[PDB]
Amino acid sequence: ATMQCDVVSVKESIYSGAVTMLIAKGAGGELGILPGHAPLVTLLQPGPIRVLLENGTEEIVYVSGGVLEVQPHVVTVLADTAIRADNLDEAAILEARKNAEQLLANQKSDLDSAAALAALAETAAQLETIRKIKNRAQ
Amino acid sequence: ANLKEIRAKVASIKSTQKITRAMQMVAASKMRRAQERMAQGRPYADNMRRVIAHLVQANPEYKHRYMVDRPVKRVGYIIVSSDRGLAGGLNINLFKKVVQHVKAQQEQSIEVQFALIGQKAVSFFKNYGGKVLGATTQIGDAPSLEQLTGSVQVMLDAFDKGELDRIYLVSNGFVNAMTQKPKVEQLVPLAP
Amino acid sequence: LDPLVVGQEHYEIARAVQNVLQRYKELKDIIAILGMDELAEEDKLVVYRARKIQRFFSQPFHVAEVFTGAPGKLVPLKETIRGFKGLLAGEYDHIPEQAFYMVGGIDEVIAKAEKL
Amino acid sequence: LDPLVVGQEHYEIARAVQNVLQRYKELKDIIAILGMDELAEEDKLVVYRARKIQRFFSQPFHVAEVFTGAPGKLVPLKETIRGFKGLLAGEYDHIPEQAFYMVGGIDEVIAKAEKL
Amino acid sequence: VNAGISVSRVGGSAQTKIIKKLSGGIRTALAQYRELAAFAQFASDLDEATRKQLEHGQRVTELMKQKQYAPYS
Amino acid sequence: VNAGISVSRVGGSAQTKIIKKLSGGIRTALAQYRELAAFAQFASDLDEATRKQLEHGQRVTELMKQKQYAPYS
Repeated sequence: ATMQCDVVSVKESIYSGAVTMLIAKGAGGELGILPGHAPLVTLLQPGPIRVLLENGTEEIVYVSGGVLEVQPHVVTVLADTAIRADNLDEAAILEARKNAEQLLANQKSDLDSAAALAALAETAAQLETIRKIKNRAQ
Repeated sequence: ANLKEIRAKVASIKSTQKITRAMQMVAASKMRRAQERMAQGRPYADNMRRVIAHLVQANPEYKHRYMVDRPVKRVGYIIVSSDRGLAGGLNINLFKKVVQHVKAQQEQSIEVQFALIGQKAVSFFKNYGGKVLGATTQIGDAPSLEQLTGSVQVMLDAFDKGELDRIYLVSNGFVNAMTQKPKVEQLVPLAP
Repeated sequence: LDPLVVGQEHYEIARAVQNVLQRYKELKDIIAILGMDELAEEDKLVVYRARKIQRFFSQPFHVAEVFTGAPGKLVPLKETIRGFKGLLAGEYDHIPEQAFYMVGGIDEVIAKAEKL
Repeated sequence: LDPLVVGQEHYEIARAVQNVLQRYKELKDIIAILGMDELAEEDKLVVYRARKIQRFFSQPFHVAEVFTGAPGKLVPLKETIRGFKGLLAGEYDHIPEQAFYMVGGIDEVIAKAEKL
Repeated sequence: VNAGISVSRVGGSAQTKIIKKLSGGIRTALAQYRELAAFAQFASDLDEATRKQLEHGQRVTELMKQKQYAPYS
Repeated sequence: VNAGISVSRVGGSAQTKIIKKLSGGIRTALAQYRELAAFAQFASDLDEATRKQLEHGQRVTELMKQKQYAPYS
């Protein structure tokens, strides 16, 4: 039948929704999971986990470290790095993510500094020079 | 007369005014971004603590050093800060509070050890002295788990040595969109 | 104001005092613009030093009690010199700034502070 | 100073040079604050171009306080514009500014680069 | 020219019917562009709508310039 | 002396060879110091060649004081 299965990395969820058949490689062996299965907790081994959908097609999700839990109706996948993928080759996209983050950090460091710190010095240029020449009565 | 440079200063200040406005609304967008980023990771630890509690009630046979406090001789502190200033004394208030707390602990004749996050605290506490165990730079406004993995791992190892026996976060609590409070709380000796 | 006349210590203490005040006045602009917290620690220290200096200058005068009532003072120069040097030594950075307002000698400052 | 009186090419080359220079000056703030590294190679070629243009400005005067033998350069405007547009393009953005320093024509710049 | 301060006290009543009809959109686009001048440095923490306003204002700015001795129909 | 503005249009032509030779380095050191002084309010954000220039220039700023009645050879 259908079980509500959820795949989630510590950052955020990756997969959610009903699933029919789950095939993984637990801390021990590989197992097949169907709704109504016994309550169990298993340690995810590195590699992709592939599950069968209600449409008759099968999803696959990669895991590099994580834990797996099964209940007769609900499955939660607390994976360390949970990535929607088919092969352990997402190295080409994780680096892209890191470059995006560091680039936006570069934008932060520039626009904070370039705008303010420059303007910080600029706005404080010659204030007292003007303040003293007030009391000039001439 | 010499009014010219006065006019120039006025214009420059006006430009800086619009600069600050742009900066502030940009920061507001980023704050809403982080603030929605808050809860997204909640259910992870929620259900995880849930099954942890199920385990411990099912198996009360022991409490590990990671749930119950052993007598402390050195206490560890994970201190988060920024690399960009211009955020009031928020980081400074955190530094003041953590310095106050660590001074309060030093009367207990116990050493203190550190975990450094952000250039603000980096400078502040490489000036503040003590025995730092780790330092981290350039979180980026989006971090990676691996970035803090080894940092926290060193802290765990120091706990395993029995040298660190209580481990503290040093962060700032989101009171609301305008109000922020510093916070320093132990986490490794697990509270009920 | 001559070192061969005023004595070396007098001269140098005075010069250092003016120097401190000069930096404080200079930084007044930015501290008005920016947050006092966003500054270097030594800068802020010097700021508090100078403010306490200003207060330590504030003195009651023997005829001034007419509009106040507080008894005026006459402070021997030795007390002045020693107190200002002790401030410039930072012997009192833990002392509230109020303890220096409208006072005479440094011992009066001690009495005010311990009172406070 | 007009694309007619000096010709369109000369006018636009002057435009390009001034744009490179004002881009450099607007860069100076980030250059000082952040340094030279955190800025990506974008506009860094512009910084090189501006510096090598400023040094390219050097004409050894035939009377100059005497440092380079006091020669009269007076290089033809055609050579000048050719060299300046080549520099703006980045053709020799791989060649140090000193090659452009105290020298006139592109022959001089290239021979200097071979020397240095 | 700075449109922010220059003005004719008569208004489009002295324009051409079609010109009077159409110039208002350009005018308000310029107004918007002036409103958002400061944000040109970022263009990356905005919403799409403000970015689009910025782009169209840049475009009309580009349009505004004309060369010398260039009468136009 | 405000060295930032004070000049001698005559130049070192009336200065001894040795002092005139040594002049240029100090001249450019002070030039750099006054040039980068705009951001001297915080030496915590700059690169390290800037710190080196800072320290050298402030040291050259030092050595400039002089007591009165002291005929320095």
